[PDB]
Amino acid sequence: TTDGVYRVMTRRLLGSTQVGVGVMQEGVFHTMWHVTKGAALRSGEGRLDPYWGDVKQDLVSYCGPWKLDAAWDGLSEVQLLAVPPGERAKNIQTLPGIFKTKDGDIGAVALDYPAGTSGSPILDKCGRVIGLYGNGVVIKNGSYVSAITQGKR
Amino acid sequence: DMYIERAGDITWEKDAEVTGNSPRLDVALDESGDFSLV
Ligand SMILES: N=C(N)N[C@@H]1CCCCNC(=O)[C@H](CCCCN)NC(=O)[C@@H](CCCCN)NC(=O)CNC(=O)CNC(=O)CNC1=O
Repeated sequence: TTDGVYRVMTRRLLGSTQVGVGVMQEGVFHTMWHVTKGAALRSGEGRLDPYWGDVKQDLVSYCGPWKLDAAWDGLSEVQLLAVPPGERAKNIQTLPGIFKTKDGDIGAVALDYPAGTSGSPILDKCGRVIGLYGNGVVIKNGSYVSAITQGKR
Repeated sequence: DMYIERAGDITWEKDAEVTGNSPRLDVALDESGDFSLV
């Protein structure tokens, strides 16, 4: 339960399958709802049970409340620590775009990665997680643009 | 049943690749948590 970024694995497919990404901070595990659908996770000989979730936000916490409070300044560059299945975590610097909605605007990263990359954190220059990656749209060019999904602590 | 495996630390890497654009899109978020291009 040490802090850091973790892979969400499952043997329910043909074998070892990475279904998404997750961030452990302050003893709470943060991933996206669509990755686990609230399913309980194994951390060795111990299990982690869901504590909070919201299908609309596509987020879910484990072992406690959501702890990530950092927000993108809407100005500076940020880094997506992508964790693709079977690939070493790589920091990808980028400048977030804007998802213009009726309830306001949110940052978006125009990076395309395998489906199993859902949940990889997005960092600010200070090292604070400002959101999760994996919930977005597909633009004209067939591109993928994921929103910078962040919850409320 | 699923299990987690540690993938690294949450740190900013000075020698990181810089790529990806910064689109500005009007999007709708339905009750099911899916984004839609509007
Ligand atoms: N195709 C690309 N250029 N990039 C995606 C990157 C995906 C990264 C990880 N994120 C996800 O898995 C999420 C999980 C669901 C969260 C939403 N609740 N999925 C998506 O966001 C939906 C959004 C469509 C809904 C729009 N209203 N995108 C799609 O399915 C498009 N993929 C296909 O069609 C065939 N699949 C692939 O190729 C594998 N995946 C991709 O390639």
